[PDB]
Amino acid sequence: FRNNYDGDTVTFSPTGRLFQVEYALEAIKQGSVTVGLRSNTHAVLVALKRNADELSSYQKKIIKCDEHMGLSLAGLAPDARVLSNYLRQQCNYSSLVFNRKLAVERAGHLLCDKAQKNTQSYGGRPYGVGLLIIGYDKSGAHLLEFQPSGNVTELYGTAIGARSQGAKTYLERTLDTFIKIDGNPDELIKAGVEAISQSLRDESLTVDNLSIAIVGKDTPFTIYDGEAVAKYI
Amino acid sequence: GYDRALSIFSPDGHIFQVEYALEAVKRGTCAVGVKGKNCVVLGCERRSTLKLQDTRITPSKVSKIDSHVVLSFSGLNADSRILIEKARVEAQSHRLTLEDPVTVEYLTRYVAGVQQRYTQSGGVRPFGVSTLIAGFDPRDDEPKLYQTEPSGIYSSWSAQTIGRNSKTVREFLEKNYDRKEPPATVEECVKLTVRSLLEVVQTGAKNIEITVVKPDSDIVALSSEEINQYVTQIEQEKQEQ
Amino acid sequence: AGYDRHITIFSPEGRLYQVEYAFKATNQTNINSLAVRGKDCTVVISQKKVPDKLLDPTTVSYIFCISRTIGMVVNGPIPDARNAALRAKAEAAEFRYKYGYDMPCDVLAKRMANLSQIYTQRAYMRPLGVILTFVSVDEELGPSIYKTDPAGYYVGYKATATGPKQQEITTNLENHFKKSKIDHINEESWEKVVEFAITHMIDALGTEFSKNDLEVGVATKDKFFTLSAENIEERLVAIAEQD
Amino acid sequence: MDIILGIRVQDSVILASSKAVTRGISVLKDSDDKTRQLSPHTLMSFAGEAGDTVQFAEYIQANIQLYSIREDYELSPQAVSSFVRQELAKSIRSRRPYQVNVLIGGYDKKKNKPELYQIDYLGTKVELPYGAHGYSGFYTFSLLDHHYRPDMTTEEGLDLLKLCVQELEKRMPMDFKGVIVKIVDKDGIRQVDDFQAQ
Amino acid sequence: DRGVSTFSPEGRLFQVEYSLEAIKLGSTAIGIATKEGVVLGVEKRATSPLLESDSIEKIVEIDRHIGCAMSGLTADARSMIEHARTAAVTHNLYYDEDINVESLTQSVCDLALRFGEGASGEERLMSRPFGVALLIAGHDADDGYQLFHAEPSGTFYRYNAKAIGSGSEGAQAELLNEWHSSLTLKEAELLVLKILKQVMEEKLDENNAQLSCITKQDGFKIYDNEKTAELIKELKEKEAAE
Amino acid sequence: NSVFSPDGRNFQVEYAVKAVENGTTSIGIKCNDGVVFAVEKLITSKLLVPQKNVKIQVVDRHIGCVYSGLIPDGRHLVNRGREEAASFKKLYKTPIPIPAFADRLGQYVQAHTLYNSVRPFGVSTIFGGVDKNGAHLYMLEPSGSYWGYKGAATGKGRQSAKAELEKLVDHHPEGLSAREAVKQAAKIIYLAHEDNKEKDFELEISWCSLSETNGLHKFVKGDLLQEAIDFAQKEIN
Amino acid sequence: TIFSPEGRLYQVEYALESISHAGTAIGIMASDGIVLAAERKVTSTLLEQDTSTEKLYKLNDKIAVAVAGLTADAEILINTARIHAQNYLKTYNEDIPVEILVRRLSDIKQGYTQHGGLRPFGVSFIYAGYDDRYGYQLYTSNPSGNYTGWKAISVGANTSAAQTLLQMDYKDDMKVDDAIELALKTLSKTTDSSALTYDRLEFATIRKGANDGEVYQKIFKPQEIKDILVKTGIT
Amino acid sequence: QFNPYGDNGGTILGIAGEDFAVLAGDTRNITDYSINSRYEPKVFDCGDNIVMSANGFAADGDALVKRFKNSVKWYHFDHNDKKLSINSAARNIQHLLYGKRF
Amino acid sequence: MTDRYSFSLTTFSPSGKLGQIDYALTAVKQGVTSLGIKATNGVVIATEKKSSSPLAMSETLSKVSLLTPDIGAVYSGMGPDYRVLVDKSRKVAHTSYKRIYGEYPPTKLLVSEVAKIMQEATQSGGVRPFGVSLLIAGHDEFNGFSLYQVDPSGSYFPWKATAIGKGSVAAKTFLEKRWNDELELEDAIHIALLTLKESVEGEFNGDTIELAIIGDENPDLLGYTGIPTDKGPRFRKLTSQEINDRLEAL
Repeated sequence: FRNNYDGDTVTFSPTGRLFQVEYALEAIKQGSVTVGLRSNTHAVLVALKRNADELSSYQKKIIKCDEHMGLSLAGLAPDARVLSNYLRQQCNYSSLVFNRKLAVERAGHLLCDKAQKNTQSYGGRPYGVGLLIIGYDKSGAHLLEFQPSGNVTELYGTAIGARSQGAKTYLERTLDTFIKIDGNPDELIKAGVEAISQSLRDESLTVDNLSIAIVGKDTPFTIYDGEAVAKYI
Repeated sequence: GYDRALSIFSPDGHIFQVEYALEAVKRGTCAVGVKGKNCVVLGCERRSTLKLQDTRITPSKVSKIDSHVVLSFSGLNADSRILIEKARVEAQSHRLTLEDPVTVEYLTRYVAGVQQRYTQSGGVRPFGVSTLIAGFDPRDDEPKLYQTEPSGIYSSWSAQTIGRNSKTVREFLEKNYDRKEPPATVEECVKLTVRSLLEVVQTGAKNIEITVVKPDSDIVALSSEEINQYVTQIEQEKQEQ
Repeated sequence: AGYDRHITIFSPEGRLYQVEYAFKATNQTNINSLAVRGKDCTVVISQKKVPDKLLDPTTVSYIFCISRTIGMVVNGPIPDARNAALRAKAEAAEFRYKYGYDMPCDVLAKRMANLSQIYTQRAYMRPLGVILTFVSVDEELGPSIYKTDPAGYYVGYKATATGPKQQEITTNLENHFKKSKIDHINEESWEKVVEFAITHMIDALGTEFSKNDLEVGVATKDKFFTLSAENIEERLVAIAEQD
Repeated sequence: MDIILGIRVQDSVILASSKAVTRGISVLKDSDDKTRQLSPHTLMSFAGEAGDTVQFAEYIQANIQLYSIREDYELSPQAVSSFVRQELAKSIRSRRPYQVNVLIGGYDKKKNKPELYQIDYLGTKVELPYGAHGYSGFYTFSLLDHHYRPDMTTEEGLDLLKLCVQELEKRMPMDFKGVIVKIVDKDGIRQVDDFQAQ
Repeated sequence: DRGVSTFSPEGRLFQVEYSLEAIKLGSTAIGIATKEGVVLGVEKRATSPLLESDSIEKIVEIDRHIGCAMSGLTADARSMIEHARTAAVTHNLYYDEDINVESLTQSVCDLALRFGEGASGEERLMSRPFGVALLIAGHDADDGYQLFHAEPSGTFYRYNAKAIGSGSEGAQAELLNEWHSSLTLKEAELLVLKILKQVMEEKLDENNAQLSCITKQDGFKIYDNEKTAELIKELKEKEAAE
Repeated sequence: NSVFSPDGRNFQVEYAVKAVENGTTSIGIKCNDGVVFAVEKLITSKLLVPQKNVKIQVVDRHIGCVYSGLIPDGRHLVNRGREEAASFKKLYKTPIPIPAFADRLGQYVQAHTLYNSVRPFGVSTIFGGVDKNGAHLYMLEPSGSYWGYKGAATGKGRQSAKAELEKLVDHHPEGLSAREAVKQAAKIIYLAHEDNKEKDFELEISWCSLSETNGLHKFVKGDLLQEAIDFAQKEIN
Repeated sequence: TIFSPEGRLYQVEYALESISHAGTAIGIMASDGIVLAAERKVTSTLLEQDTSTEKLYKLNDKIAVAVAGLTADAEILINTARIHAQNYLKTYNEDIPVEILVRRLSDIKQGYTQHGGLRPFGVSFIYAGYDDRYGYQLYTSNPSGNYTGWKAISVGANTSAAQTLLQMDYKDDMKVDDAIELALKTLSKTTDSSALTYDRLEFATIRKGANDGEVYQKIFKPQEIKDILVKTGIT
Repeated sequence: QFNPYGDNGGTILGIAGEDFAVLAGDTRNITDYSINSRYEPKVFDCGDNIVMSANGFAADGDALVKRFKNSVKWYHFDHNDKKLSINSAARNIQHLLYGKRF
Repeated sequence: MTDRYSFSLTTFSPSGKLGQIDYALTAVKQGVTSLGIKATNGVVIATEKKSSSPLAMSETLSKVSLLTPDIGAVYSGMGPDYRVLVDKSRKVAHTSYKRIYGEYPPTKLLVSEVAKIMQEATQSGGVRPFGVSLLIAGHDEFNGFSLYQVDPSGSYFPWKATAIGKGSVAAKTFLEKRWNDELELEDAIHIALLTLKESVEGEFNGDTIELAIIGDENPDLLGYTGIPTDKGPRFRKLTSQEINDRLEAL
């Protein structure tokens, strides 16, 4: 009943479930926490990085995709590299061929369709990474949540990774505050940093611990690490 | 085409197909290589399923790769041909483009490369062959001896053995090979090679064969009788109470 | 999980389970069909069952127009039925283009049978769970019925039937010909051949039919056409005033 | 034009090849060796198109050498030449054919005969007592028709060439800067490296 | 037992997890990054006295500014080294400069991804993951001296100090205590040698342990035995008075 | 998948159906000069931007598609649908007839039940439009099977929705109006939410009508959507 | 094509096992020729022996094979071996040396042992041939791609009994006629029939063709086996 | 026959100073004896403090500038936002051009 | 899409058997009995036309097929397999031979070609062996008349007379008793008709029996006159009528 039905993605279980896809989803559950949230003028990614040792790097979890777009990861880092690279190419195709910046919503559709093919092909595996996509385009600010199942949804804010449920709780309740933080980048970042806290038994996010990204009305997607994030701790 | 993965990891981190390839090597007849002061000597054995053979036409275990380097093997004979052919082609291709014969080390790295590649390719199994490769670099007199195994690993040896009961003969060679004083001559080097073989083979009848490689493409095989001159002078000599 | 139960390889007794199950599949729609030959026509009849009230009945069919001259009826599930229908249309058009004349009914049956034979022998292909009945008035052979199954088998028929009640309908027809001594319905109008076909369908199934319980295809020289409910009602009226 | 001569005496084959390499208005080399050893008892000489000439020769050499080591055995001159011919014959109908003419001279240890094969870029093979490629043949063929004898010594064969070279140094328009001479016999290949100032 | 790249219910790739087990069975490699250089040290670990110890290549040059120590199934590292060298030389060709250490590592980690039985990509020509971890050390103008751990997963991490191999758990704990942001190259050299001496299953001499470093000014140099033996003499002395 | 079970059925397809039965409820309603599509959208969280996670998809300019089950599978299908529509238009100049479009998806879906290397689709798809001769509504199951419908429903609340549709059909033999079917779709979606109501839902409706949209697929926005949401709310109190 | 825990090739071992049930073939090498003898598997009265071949095949004019195993698998390999000989002859204008053709066939076999996932050929060959580098040569190849040379050898059913008897009665200075006799003797004792009749046999010799200094291949006619069976005291 | 090339006129001028450089060009675009535009710029800021002009066949010029701008973009992506030095640009441009040697 | 079984479905089992080939032979065992008999001036192949319902038209089913004007085939086992083997065999007689040499292949060589096709299904990835055994009866100028049997393995052997299928054991014996190397064609037809009488359960007439001969050349079956150097095909299917006439004098 859960036995010979989780061999590959090319197999349904008698319940109607695709187990390999569910197990891929699981790699997210045990990934470091990341948060996304947006107002009407900006969108913000806050990613808590995870270290293997005290002597190590906290490994980067935010990848830039275009001047107006980028994303944060949780799960398999290499899978985030494949998908964001595909996204870079797509964004780039929209620019060269059409002189048009790619709509965040279309980037979602594109990611969805790419992930889908890997839920139906033999000798392939689902992607094992969740992604949070912020962007600013012709219809304003956008946050997207990508699931390796292919499911993409547009949100005002969200969180993925370990203990994300607490951050997503807080954001559900902070809604009408953060959605109104227009023309004020640093109060939106702060609202995001405050959100990621409700997911820490851990410790008190430190200088190397924290990574922030923002995109907005007159702000190209920029990443901040170490020194420049200290003023948010 | 077919590319189902055969060589894969087990939970303890072993690649079982590579592992069983080594078992096939330990199943094959013995080969020994020992390098001297101005030489390197290779030595093998033969089995006994039947003995109505014609030995003019049956493949010797020492193969010429180029005129200055030889390859011997333990394991599956059929597999070894494929490595020998490829090694021989590469040696010609190196001369054609570098205008220089291969160094012994380069040829080894190539053969080990081929073996490695067959450990990580869909729908192929690793070679059940481990090799000793020996000779002298062009315009050089320092002796060279190397060993490859099914995993693709290689390294140089003062002396070394592979195949069935190589456990025993490596034991011998570890006591008897002095790093300080290599077997200084061609003669005393063949001596150590026959001795190390003796306790594994039985009689040196239609089984023990020997090949000597000197610098500048000088490679000669011995005759049954010239082997017997070492057989006779060691059995009766090293017997005294 | 025995491999000879899942892919088309022989079992110890030299059997092909998937083919056997493909046959089982052909009765899934609980539909009987029958075909008969007239003097200058060929008629196919099949039960039409519309259970769901939400269905549009005019889209529920198991009869297919393959070419100007050839018609086909399928016993088996509709997805497989349509797959085989699309292919036969492709083959019939291709034949005409390459060879300069209309693909004869029997040759299409043979080609379809060979295609099915391949799924019988190759492992990655499942057989199609269908029996295809082909009908036409061949320009060389006259009224023709050729029938293929998931094994790759095909043969010509005087008449035939397919479905859950295949056996009863067959012996019913066998009996008619035994008595009439000839191998066709001696009747110059196709309307009477239809009437005959429906009549023996009624007697063998032990059921009366309304106009929406049937589906009729007729093949005449150089056309195959299906009947509407009204042309069927007029056939059902005529049988009532006699039988 | 590039002088490639070959003369087969009784116990040996003698190849003479010009030493000049000339691109355009300049003689770039006066000591080029237009020859590759295919086996201890088989020598090939070549002339033709600038690039193809040496690439083909070396490609043939590597193949014969490969065969040698694979069988611990030396192919006969006849077998070597058939290989060379087949290679050229395939080449002539490919996208860019090798434009190389060759002479193959070898000693057949099994038969104890010397053997000379002439093969042009089209893959036309023939065995001959004497041969040439290019313009040189328009002089040497008739000269050897006269002076050649089938049962000559190697030393007599070297006099016949001295005549051939002399004639070519008198009547050919271009300065081919002398010849390198090589003898293939039962012992092998050696160079008579003192033929120009002889 | 069903496929290569298949997920466990825990959401890990079976074959990747088992490749890591192979690396645990490998010979220890230790890297220490300082501000005067990066030091790489390895355990030779001969399987017999007759093995010519200096024919053991477990520290290799990638480019003049980049070096590499390995651990695990070392035969698998041949094609990664080859790929790394090509990446670095190629980069110099296209850009007339030195490849960044991070970029070089990323490229090697891309190679690591290309496993799977005809897996849906563009294309995966490789049947299994590598059975070898790499420590990549080098210098560049931008991010200075650097050390990287590259696992057969395709993931890579940057470290101040790192140990990979059989003695890695013991060695890592030791590195945590000993490492500070002021370690001099000569100190780092001694520390590598010391930590190797603790975790080697022989007595650390100049034949079964190899040191190497990369300085901006001199590039990547492997230490020859005489230079190592001096440091070994000198470690024993330094650890006698204390 | 390329495997028949001993009863003649296809067990991989059978399980695909389970995935569909497990999905959001979506419906189609044919009316006298068009079709109307509607769908239930579960509100996972307050954080979903309302109206901004569109489920209904257009094919060409005149076909609507909605589906229940594995959403990515549905999107894959529509992509194929769109290539199938462009290929037809390119060659034949005319826009694709709905029956023709039905068979194109039919054949493609059916293909994925043929080979053991592929899995079937985890969606039932409801689609239709106005072509050169009338309105057409279709439903297509994971097996490839499809038929014309007066009304169609699939998903968790398919039984209650199918019952409602049956009522309409029987009580409107003269056909329903486009304007009416929009409101009724709203009612029917509310009345399938009963069997899925642990989460909150958003209603989404599209239509294709000869008189109301010129035979083009269009979304029901603003007033007309609100009027429908009202009509549905009214007939539950 | 995969390894066992012990280091053996599963399908290869089973292929050899398959061959161990096939009709016995024997090769015996003399000073002045080679004998090939093969026994047909339990036959019938109605089986045509005239236009029949199944165990002895001509490869070129200087080389023949004896077959133990699957006939149809063997015809695949016979035909490509026939082609390899012809490519060699076309390339070099010299006949293919016996060993070289044998190495090639053995290399093809070895292929099905290392890659592709196809089953090995269920065939063993005895090669009888002549060339001017080694003269008369007898070879054996099996599904593992292994090849060895022989003075006398047997393949197929009862090779153990066969090998004992040949090892007993074979001597280096034999003439072809004694080798023919030994071949029949051995088969007489190893058969699973009552007696050895002519229609259960195939027979071939590679001789120095009496007077010419040239090499001849003789595939014995039904009558000629019946004859050679009489003068050796088997009638 | 179809000729894939044209000549859009057009002159460019680069001068390097001690701590600055200038790249200038005319703004006229022509075909044979006609003026297509009086203001069509052909000197471009490509980011990373590099200016570029590809004069001659305008279609080919544009294609090249487009690709170098993309080259700069991907250099940032692949090499941790590193500033592309002028010498490194020069070399990268040789490769762009030489890719079309034939 | 694509083929994903690129490995052999017929493999050696520990005992040395190839299972899938054996199972194909078991399939052939259930097949309707067929036979061939070789005369001094002909060959006869014959089988039963097992009908399924008398509504089926047995004449439309070809169990005895012409492969070339001089060669014919008949089978026991799986009809659909035989039908595709016939079509491949005809095509290969052309591609491998007629288009090269301007004449049809001799029997042994066409038989060899069929055998090759069957063997390849024994070894290629993703396939089962053919579940038929064939009897192929032909004549060629240099070999005269011959009869061959081809089995699922690809093995083929020549027979003076034989039978395959359901009543093969019984019929092989019946033939052994009746075959001598002096039979005229009409005698072999008679013997074949006798042997086939033992197999059939139901009716035994010209519409339940399919029977073909390879005999003399039939000029009237050629379709044209004026080239004296072909006198027509040696293959002839006996008509329903002609079978019955030999039955009354049986």
